[PDB]
Amino acid sequence: PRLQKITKKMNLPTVGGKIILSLDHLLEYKPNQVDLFNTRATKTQFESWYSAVKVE
Amino acid sequence: PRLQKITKKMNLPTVGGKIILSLDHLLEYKPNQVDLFNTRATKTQFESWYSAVKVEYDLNDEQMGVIMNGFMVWCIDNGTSPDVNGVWVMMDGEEQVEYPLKPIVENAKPTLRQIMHHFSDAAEAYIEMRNSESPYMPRYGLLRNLRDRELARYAFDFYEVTSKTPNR
Amino acid sequence: RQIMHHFSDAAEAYIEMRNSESPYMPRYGLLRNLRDRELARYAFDFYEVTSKTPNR
Amino acid sequence: YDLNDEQMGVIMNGFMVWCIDNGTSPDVNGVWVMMDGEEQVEYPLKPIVENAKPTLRQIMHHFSDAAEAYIEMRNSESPYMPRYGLLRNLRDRELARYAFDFYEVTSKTPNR
Amino acid sequence: AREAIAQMKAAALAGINSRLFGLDGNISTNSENTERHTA
RNA sequence: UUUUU
RNA sequence: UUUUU
RNA sequence: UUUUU
RNA sequence: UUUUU
RNA sequence: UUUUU
Repeated sequence: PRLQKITKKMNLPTVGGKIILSLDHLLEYKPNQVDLFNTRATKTQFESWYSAVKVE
Repeated sequence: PRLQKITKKMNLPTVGGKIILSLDHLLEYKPNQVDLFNTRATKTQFESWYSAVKVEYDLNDEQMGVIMNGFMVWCIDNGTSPDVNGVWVMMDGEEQVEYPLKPIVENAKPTLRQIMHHFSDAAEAYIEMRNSESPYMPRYGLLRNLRDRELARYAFDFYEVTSKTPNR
Repeated sequence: RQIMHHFSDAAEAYIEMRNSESPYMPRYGLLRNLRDRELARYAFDFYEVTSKTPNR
Repeated sequence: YDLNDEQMGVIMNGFMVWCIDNGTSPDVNGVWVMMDGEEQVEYPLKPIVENAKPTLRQIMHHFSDAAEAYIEMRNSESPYMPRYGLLRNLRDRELARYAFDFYEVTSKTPNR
Repeated sequence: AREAIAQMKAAALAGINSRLFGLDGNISTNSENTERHTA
């Protein structure tokens, strides 16, 4: 017998008596960690830096 | 022969010679402990925070579950304090779809962490599985240089102590 | 607290049974990090010493 | 686990063998596993521990004769020994019967 | 051999003090000033 | 978060 | 209680 | 005696 | 459990 | 009583 890590019966937020906020679709949400920090710039700023430099 | 734990003949308060104050109906009074602290917000403030936010993004749709989820992971990997500015971000695929940052903070009735102690077991299980596959650690830990890879479970700004934790 | 020393045995028995079922501990203790699960009985702001307590 | 079915007997049984071959203490993390065929069907680890009202071993002294007979027959076929023993280097192959974290003394045991 | 292995593992580990903490990043040698200057 | 020539 | 970027 | 969030 | 150059 | 990875 098999099952998944998270279960609906886990304790979770309860704004409404019925509706749950954290929708259980996290089993496939695996972004590369380093892309998410604040200490790195954005994908945007890196792009414009590469474009603005080329003109000058 | 059987009986109950408390008994009327126990020593108790005696305002009147007859009447007792603590009515013996405590044998069934077992609230979940963590719901009673002061370090957590109220059920009310959590609700209004969830309602007031929805207007200022102007969604009115169940995409809110994603946005909320997109906040907590970022809420791990950087600090939580009122002195944040700029933006925040979740990603999908390979791009860097960003958002604003102000209205989550300023429409937080008490401070931020005073709300976010609710999320204890969610992020716990999250880093558990990501640690299962690959060797994960947040930034709040790497900034303070733990050697034991095993105690990533207990590295957050927001984490609510209980009577369940071990003594390590 | 000068009033609330009356409540000594009440809260004592209270945390006794809740410790009987499940592993209970207050906040006044967890803020000061006891290791012995057994001495939850003696963790309060308000607790009135007597000649009855043990020497531990 | 949200089973509500009599597969629980298997899961319980799948725990005790693993409970032998590694230590029992509150400072465990990660996962645990039983196997079927050749794969490594795993499970989580937290809720068994944290929803244990007193400590873990304080529950698991019930299992005394079960695991006893288990290692008895596996020792009958082949030369079995747990990890709790091999970590402490017994020479007598015969006393595998008395190698556990959880084992409840009685008035029945011998004086050896 | 079960004896000899354990002798190796114990001989090759001594003096190593675990010290699960490394170093903290937050420094405050002197608090932030927050004052002005004029002529 | 900034501040490492 | 607050104060952990 | 006070002072334990 | 980690820590064996 | 706890503390055996």
